Amino acid sequence: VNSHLSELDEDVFHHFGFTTKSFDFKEKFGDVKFVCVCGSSGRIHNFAISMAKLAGPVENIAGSHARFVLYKVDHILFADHGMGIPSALIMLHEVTKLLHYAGCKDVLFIRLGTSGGLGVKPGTIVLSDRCVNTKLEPYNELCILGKPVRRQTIVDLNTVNELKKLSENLSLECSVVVGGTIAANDFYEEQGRLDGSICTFSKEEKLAFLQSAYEHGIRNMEMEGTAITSHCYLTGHRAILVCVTAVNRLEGDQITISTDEFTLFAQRPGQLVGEYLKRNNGII
Amino acid sequence: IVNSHLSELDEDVFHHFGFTTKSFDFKEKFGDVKFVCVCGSSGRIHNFAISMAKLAGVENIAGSHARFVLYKVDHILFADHGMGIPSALIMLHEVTKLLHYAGCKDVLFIRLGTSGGLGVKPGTIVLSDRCVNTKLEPYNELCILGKPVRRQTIVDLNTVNELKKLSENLLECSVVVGGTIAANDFYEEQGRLDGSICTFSKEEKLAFLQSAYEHGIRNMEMEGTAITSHCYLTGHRAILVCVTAVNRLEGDQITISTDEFTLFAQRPGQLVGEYLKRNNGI
Ligand SMILES: Cc1c[nH]c(=O)[nH]c1=O
Ligand SMILES: Cc1c[nH]c(=O)[nH]c1=O
Repeated sequence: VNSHLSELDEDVFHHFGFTTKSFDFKEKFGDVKFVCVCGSSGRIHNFAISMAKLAGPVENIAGSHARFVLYKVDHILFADHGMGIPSALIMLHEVTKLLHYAGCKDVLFIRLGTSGGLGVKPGTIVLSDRCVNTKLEPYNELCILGKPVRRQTIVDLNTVNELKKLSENLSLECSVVVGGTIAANDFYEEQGRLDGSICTFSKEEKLAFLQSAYEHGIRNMEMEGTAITSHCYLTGHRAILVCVTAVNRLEGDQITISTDEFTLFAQRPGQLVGEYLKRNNGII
Repeated sequence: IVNSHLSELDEDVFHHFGFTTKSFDFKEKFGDVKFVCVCGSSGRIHNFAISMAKLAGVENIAGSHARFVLYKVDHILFADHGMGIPSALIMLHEVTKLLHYAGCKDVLFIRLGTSGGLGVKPGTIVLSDRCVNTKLEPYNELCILGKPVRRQTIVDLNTVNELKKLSENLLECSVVVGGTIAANDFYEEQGRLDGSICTFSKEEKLAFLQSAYEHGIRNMEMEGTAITSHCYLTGHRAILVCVTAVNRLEGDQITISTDEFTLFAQRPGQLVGEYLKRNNGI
């Protein structure tokens, strides 16, 4: 626990647009044991109402001019985190502080994102069994006061296993695969795309990178994994990634699937996790 | 200077903007663009476009379910970039590809963001004369194909000088020209003690922020090094015009009200808007 939080009479959650004085956190959020997050505010809101209908209109808890949205259904908190580790870390710091003030222990963070697939069919759900950087290292890197810091990523494998076994008892119109996940600090160059505004490498060099990743167990590629699975473990919580793929990066770079098909693909992680939450006291 | 792989594509999908090269006639529709104004909020960047439009003589060009928004007022483009370098780089890659397809050359990018101030009053407009990382290095760091890559940051100092002179002829707040730190986190990397995790003392914190100030740093945000390194590499120009919402030499919390934050956040727009008016922006 950060000692300095006690010094504050009031703690302002700038990006969520509320403070500790806005409501009683223990009474408001104390029952929360699941936190579901994704890059889109619209999609996470769409997953939220889905859970609410299963449980029994979901209203935004966050402020009007806030950067992020915040929803609650029974023991589940819903929030968006934008794109990239820095933005995710903003969400992570303020949500985990929220859990602290609320008296929430051993909460499971679940990221429901989209990703580029490696050697898998588009629309495939990938359960990360590890989150690594572009060098396939199981760490998130930070620079604190100008000093280099590394924090190892820890995926909740027991929950991953339960999710995999659940998918076998379900009839989802897609595959559920357990495999590693690369987090990158860019959508184009760092992910080895050839169709960025800048490209300093060849197709051959690209495939050598992606193929090597695939043969190392990597099945998808996104932009927040290493932050989430490092931060939560360090704050006494658990984290998993449940991401659908929108393209097979071993074949292409472009997102060629239609807007409708993408929406349907993006809704697939919610199908699995939503059933998981229903069966694991996420909702009543 | 030009990524050759682009020509190999029959159609280019701007995934995060929700359109393609077959959506419009890029040379015809955007060929005139000489300005691109960006910030982290879609709501704010739209309002600034609305303010520019009324000043000129706004509808979203981006897709309905797209990550970013896109507006165009005369020779100016408007788009959001979310928060942080990776999010900015997504905006930067797809916008600069748009410009490439449109035949736009030597475009000035203008980031109108918010920031934490150093040694300056809250509400101060800081004109970046340099953008550096947390180690005060004028570079953006990337890991491309698992390999370390460094790209130097270059601010359009000529435009910066002109902006300062313009502000002197307009401005209740101060307009300061100083260095700007880009950080990959709002809390720990920015030396805040009020994050969920804190591994340093205030003595080490003060030493860090004070040693930044005396090095000419006046504010701190999260996208600078990305923008001022990417645009130069793509043959374009970039500046940062960011308001401060707190004096980090005094505290970490954003204690000002939402209304006051909104007023502060609209201040860069006020200065930039006039500049654009007097430099054939509208
Ligand atoms: C489809 C996709 C989503 N997010 C990523 O980071 N990469 C991708 O390829
Ligand atoms: C107010 C503020 C905005 N953006 C930042 O990156 N830091 C800050 O302190």
